Amino acid sequence: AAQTNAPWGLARISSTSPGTSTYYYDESAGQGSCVYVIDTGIEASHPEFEGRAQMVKTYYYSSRDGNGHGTHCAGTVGSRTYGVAKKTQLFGVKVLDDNGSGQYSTIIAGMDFVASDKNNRNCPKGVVASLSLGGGYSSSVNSAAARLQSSGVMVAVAAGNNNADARNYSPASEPSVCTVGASDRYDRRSSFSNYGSVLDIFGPGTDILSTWIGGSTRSISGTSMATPHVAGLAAYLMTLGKTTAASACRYIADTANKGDLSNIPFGTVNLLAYNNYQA
Repeated sequence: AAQTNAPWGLARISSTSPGTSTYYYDESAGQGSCVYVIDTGIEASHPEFEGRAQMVKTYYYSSRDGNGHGTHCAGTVGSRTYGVAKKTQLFGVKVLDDNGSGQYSTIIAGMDFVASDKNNRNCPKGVVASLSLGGGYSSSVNSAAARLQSSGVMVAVAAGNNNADARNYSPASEPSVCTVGASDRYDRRSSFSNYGSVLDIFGPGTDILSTWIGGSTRSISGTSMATPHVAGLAAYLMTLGKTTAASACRYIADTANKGDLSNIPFGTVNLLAYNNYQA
């Protein structure tokens, strides 16, 4: 399948070169998979989600996304126009308030929630969790991400936006999950992207168009935007049967575009997420 005039990041993940604008992908499109977006919520009524998104949990007075961040990330996972895996099921877990903040205790509870809640959902092709969040190093936060992964969920986490080594941030620094840095449309490391040996992969993260609250759209930047590209890619590849939740990060690294990014610090992987789809 071909989506013309796609957001640059979608075109990038199906291309061996920057500078194109058509996204190519297998029509299975993540059908039968599920992606949890652990964030500020999801505006599930947005036409772009086509009834495939729902809120399943909140720790606050509402499950609605009063911020936009979670809706944007969910759109990059799975919206019809802005999403990688256009037929996946999206489940929102609101661990962040409408200012975008959350206590680590709530974030940990949300991860353990997903590890159990997947047993209440129909995801025959597999389960992914996208975590566009983080703060300073916490062994308890890392352990929660490790449990979620161990339970059979492909966990993708943002590297962080500090232009620093991600070893000092959580859950970015957890070795067993997929830690995602950000790149721009010219294949440069995004100016804010964290780096370091704990990164597994880069995805598009600068000037990413996606859904927003109020039935709208906007372009924003962050490792928060790169993470759902990888989460949606994992769901798409799991639906194709090419990998599993336990092996998808490694598979994405195996099949990535290699050595194509600029300003990658010595010791950080030079790997850009790629779907290897041959039309």
